[PDB]
Amino acid sequence: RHKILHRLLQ
Amino acid sequence: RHKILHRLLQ
Amino acid sequence: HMLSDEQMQIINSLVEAHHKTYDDSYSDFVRFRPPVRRLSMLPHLADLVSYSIQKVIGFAKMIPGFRDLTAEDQIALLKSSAIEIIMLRSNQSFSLEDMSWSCGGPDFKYCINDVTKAGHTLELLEPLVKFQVGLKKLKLHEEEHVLLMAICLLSPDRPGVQDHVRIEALQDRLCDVLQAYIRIQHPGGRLLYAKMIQKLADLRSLNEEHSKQYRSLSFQPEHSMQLTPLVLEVFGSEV
Amino acid sequence: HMLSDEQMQIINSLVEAHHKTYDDSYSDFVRFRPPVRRLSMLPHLADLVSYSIQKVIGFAKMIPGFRDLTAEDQIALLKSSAIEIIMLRSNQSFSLEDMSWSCGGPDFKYCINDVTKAGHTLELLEPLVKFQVGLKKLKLHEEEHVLLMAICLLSPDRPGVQDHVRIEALQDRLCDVLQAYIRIQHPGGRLLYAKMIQKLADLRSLNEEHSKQYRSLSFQPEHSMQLTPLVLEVFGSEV
Ligand SMILES: [C][C]([C][C][C][C+2]1234B567B89%10B%11%12%13B85%14B%1158B%12%11%15B%139%12B%1061B%12%112[C+]5%153B%14874)[C]1[C][C][C]2/C(=[C]/[C]=C3/[C][C]([O])[C][C]([O])C3=[C])[C][C][C][C@]12[C]
Ligand SMILES: [C][C]([C][C][C][C+2]1234B567B89%10B%11%12%13B85%14B%1158B%12%11%15B%139%12B%1061B%12%112[C+]5%153B%14874)[C]1[C][C][C]2/C(=[C]/[C]=C3/[C][C]([O])[C][C]([O])C3=[C])[C][C][C][C@]12[C]
Repeated sequence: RHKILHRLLQ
Repeated sequence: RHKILHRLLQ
Repeated sequence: HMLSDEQMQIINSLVEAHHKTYDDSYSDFVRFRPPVRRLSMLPHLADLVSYSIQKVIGFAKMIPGFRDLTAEDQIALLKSSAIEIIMLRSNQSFSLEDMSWSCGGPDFKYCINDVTKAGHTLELLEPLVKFQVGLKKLKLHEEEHVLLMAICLLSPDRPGVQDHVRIEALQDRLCDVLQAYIRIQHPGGRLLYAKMIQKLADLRSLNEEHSKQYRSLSFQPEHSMQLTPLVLEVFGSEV
Repeated sequence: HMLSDEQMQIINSLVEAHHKTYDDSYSDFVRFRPPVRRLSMLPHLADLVSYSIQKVIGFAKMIPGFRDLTAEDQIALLKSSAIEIIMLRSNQSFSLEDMSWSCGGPDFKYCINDVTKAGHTLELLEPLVKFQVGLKKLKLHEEEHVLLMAICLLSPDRPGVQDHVRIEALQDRLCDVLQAYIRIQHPGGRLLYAKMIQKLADLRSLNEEHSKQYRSLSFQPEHSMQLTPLVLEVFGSEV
């Protein structure tokens, strides 16, 4: 999923 | 899944 | 008239369960991410609530009959009542004098404004504080407070419960223990049982509002990343 | 001979990216769950590592070309190199004088024994400290240290990478910038480039060991519940 990663990568 | 709950409920 | 030995045993077990899971020194609070007075109180409040969920699990496991239920019913009961048990148990640190929750120093003194700093609105906060005031004014005996938490936890009318007959039978036994205790041990408590049942109803609206506000916060990965795994599991909808 | 304006631009951008993501005051450390000196250092070290992963993401996003890759390649690069970037960047707080990582007060002074208290063994810890000593003894210029982190992050030989040609082209440009910098700007650095390439190889064994030890800790829900969502996402195998 990578919800946090995707969001941090903007 | 409830990995933490199950474990805490022993 | 008096209570039976079975009713006395239930009260002693519940009071013992509470003493084992509620620490009057609040000494563990220093281990949480510190309070910061955007969404500055979120880390501390998440750790406080995560710690309190563990305590509620611990208390639930010592409620007579609770451990005999399936793992799934125990989860269903815990998932939908934990926030209500937290609200009930928090009343022990709530003070009418300052309208805040005092857990030792001013370090762990929580007011409405501090909870606003974890993302909550007055829609939850104002009825939460009114509930705390009303419950504190009931001046519940430790036996009653402990019976009320156990009654709340054993509500069969929760989503996901399977053995509804068993749970309702457990809760009824607890309500009888409560009604008999007030009658025998509480002077001026003629209207008390009914007032306590109303507080359980008030808790459903608080739960409803909290769920909405949690859903709103948890949807944003910048705030959800600040939560603990246990909070995500318990307040999360992945049942 | 000298470096081109493009090579100079790359170095300036990388040094700027590092200054933006590395805080020499270590003032954010007070916001972590406090250090406790079973598995007493786990909460603090999890928060320290979670905080450092955010910094590594921040640095990666400013590496020229990195943001142009697909989200999936960026994830694949970050997921397998983050622990290596953390090990590299930690060298800035590492001291040969005490063989520990000093981040301000003795509060944030980490020795091998402290890391043992988060569940790690000497199998990882002894080669980690030997790596830190060797890297500190290289006495890298800030330009070299920053180039080494970016070279490490842009390794196309990682599981899950799709655009291997693009990544290897980005890394090569960085290696040329590094080779040219040492040659032009570093006296006595004749054997340096090769020593730095060996440190990247050493990092693969450290990564290998760390992965094994993380897998072992994370399997137990009593320790996994102490981790942060970001740590679980980055070190987790749910890619
Ligand atoms: C709305 C709040 C719930 C937030 C859930 C949240 B906040 B945010 B995020 B953060 B994470 B997610 B969101 B919200 B949802 C989850 B946390 C309240 C509920 C009871 C309050 C309280 C209790 C005090 C005590 C002290 C002592 O009597 C022990 C007792 O057990 C106890 C908890 C004082 C502060 C605010 C509360 C925690
Ligand atoms: C084995 C360890 C990795 C643990 C991952 C873990 B531990 B446990 B659990 B806990 B959670 B899961 B497991 B293990 B795995 C994840 B944490 C080391 C790696 C670098 C070390 C270090 C760095 C210092 C700094 C200070 C400063 O220079 C900034 C720099 O970025 C930085 C991180 C000092 C302490 C021990 C470390 C974090």
